[PDB]
Amino acid sequence: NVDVKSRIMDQYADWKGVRYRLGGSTKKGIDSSGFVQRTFREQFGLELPRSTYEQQEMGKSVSRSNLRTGDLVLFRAGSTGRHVGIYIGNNQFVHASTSSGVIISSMNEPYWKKRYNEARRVLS
Repeated sequence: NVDVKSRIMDQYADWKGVRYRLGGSTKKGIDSSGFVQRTFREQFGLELPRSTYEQQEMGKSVSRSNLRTGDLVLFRAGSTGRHVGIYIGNNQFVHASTSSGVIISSMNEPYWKKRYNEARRVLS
């Protein structure tokens, strides 16, 4: 009974442009795993682990061709080499980017295309 796309965009609209901060988890500064953890807690009542390393072990893996809104997409980015976002369809994803804060990006940007690693499904 959940409009998943609407709820993810609700979170994004509440967090748009919040600055990136490695280890942060407030609107004063948040990182990529932090934003994903907070989204799924507040919008879907799910408790993901805190770190990107643990988040890529959650749920089940999905191929890039089978991506669905709400899947986690993972890239080789940021100072830890592990960077996570939330797929929202149309080849787009929301994430706390290291350079620009919470933003929408596209899987088809060369920067992200060449850094894409894998994806996880945590929503039924």
